[PDB]
Amino acid sequence: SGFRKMAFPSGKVEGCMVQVTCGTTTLNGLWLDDVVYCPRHVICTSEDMLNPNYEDLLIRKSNHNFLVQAGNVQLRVIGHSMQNCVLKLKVDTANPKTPKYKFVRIQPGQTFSVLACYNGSPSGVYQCAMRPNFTIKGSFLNGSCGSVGFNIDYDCVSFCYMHHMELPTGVHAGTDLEGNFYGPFVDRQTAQAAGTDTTITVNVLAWLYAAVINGDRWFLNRFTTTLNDFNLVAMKYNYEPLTQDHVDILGPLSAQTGIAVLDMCASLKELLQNGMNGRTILGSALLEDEFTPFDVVRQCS
Amino acid sequence: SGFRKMAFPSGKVEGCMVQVTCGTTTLNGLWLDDVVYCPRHVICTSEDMLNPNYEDLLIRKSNHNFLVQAGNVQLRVIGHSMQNCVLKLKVDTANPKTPKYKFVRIQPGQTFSVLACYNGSPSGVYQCAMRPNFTIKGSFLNGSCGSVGFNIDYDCVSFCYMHHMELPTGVHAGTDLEGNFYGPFVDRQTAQAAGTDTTITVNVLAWLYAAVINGDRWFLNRFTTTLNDFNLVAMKYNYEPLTQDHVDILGPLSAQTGIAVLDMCASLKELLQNGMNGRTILGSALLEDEFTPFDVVRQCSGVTF
Ligand SMILES: O=C(Nc1cncc2c1CNCC2)[C@@H]1CCOc2ccc(Cl)cc21
Ligand SMILES: O=C(Nc1cncc2c1CNCC2)[C@@H]1CCOc2ccc(Cl)cc21
Ligand SMILES: [Cl-]
Repeated sequence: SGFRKMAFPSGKVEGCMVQVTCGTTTLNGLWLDDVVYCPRHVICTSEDMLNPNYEDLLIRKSNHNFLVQAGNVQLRVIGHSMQNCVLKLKVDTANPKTPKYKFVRIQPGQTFSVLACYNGSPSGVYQCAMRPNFTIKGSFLNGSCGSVGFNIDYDCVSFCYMHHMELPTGVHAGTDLEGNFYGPFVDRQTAQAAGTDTTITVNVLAWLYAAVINGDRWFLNRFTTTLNDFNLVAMKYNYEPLTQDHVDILGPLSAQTGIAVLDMCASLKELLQNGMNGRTILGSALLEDEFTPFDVVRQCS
Repeated sequence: SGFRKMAFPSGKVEGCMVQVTCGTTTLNGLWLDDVVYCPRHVICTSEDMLNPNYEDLLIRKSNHNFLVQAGNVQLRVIGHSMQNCVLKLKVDTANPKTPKYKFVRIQPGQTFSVLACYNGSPSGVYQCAMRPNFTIKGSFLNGSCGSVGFNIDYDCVSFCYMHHMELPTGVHAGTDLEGNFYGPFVDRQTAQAAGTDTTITVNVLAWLYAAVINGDRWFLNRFTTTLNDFNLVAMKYNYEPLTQDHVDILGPLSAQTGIAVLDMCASLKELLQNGMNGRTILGSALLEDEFTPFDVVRQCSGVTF
């Protein structure tokens, strides 16, 4: 019993974190096999950040301009290339702690663990979700760039996020490990803003199923709803539309608890209307949206 | 910016988790140097649990009755002894991944990271606090016994918790690594219950300072209070008393934000007496008490391990 915001054990990723320095800028890199991945903005000064021409700035760098530190050992950079917004530094030593890994680009609503790092040293681990507006509500300070997000279903680390920037509202933007940003963000200090965010409906439903599995039923009701009427109500509270894919994904949890997906949608509609009336659900006074249906099944089973 | 419930990086602990089997029971063990630590109830059948005589049950076991698996490698048990509610299995191989470590017993209100494990394999990491009623609000399923809680102080892992039991309300009970239970619990299948819990006041104040550091100030007010008047309110709302030690510990956060501890107490007093009025603090509609003052400073200043 119990339901916590749970991160994957970070050990496999901790053994990949390195410090990357270029000039006066220091951030984190991810060392996998003989390559260190890091944000390409490590080659910029604060001045270069408004309209950097990364191809032009990079062509001027030599391998010895990149200082990579793995623990108390300097790694020798022997090549470099840019892939989208990520810099790939070829080093002369393969990371002996390289886990079984893959690069995966996630969709909004998906969750992952973040291993926040500073100076190539891990500081903490926490659980995030890719918001519908393509930002993450992380906890990152200056020096955290290059920290990564990942999942470890099985013993294979699926890297899905590399941290690049903090937006004015204090939320975070980054790329997948191929250097493609999530959302319409650019690695420039030009005016950028997070779009209006919405609640991840399918995840709230998953968390309500987690609450039912854990013995909480106070929010259930005798009603059901059509998917279209649910979406008309959902959107008035800034909830994401629930698609037939989301209804299908919730199938297993629905079968396990005996509560049809559209029956749980009717509970959610009532919670949006009424609030919790001084009650909590799984220790929360707000509807939680950073647990996916997959997370709920993994944690409760 | 941002403020998350953050656990310590678990790698140093992951390299210590092993699977311990005794008869039909499989649970987790902690392998440090040449010893595997695990709950002494691993030797009990469900019937033994009703009223166990652990010394009597243990004397009947041989070293070969304990099967210890570290990854895909079987460790050889060469001795066994009990220390309070923990079983210590001497193995013939020292764990080469043994980190710098200590065994520490924490106080209620202290937070720690839990590495939940099943079959000697780490499954997840989460942060929690030792409640004032000595339980933890964990997330544990069957097979999770022997999972451990820890903190990291510089390069040293301080192991503070080993999981043993789930109480009827779904909260958890365990021991320190010397096998002493936190709370008035016993490792026996007999009627036990979590006592009435209270809120960890010093931690709520620390989290209010974290909210201020992160740009949330709506709850601040022009008022201050005395420590005695604050404690009279805190007692009324099932909050733990705030001591001068707690006030001293909050000193740094008080100096950084410009909000004196008793000035923040006046904000808390008003929050208790009037609620949040539809507002949230750091994305929460409840006052969060599972961040210590040290956790707040560590997260808002970026300490690494
Ligand atoms: O945001 C950035 N880094 C950073 C990362 N995470 C947390 C925080 C910060 C900044 N200070 C608050 C906390 C840098 C700074 C300049 O502006 C840009 C613009 C574009 C890019 Cl790709 C990166 C950056
Ligand atoms: O509580 C126990 N273990 C367990 C551990 N964590 C989570 C869960 C469980 C049980 N099923 C729900 C989830 C065992 C079961 C029998 O009763 C006792 C009695 C005493 C002791 Cl020390 C241990 C136990
Ligand atoms: Cl995805």
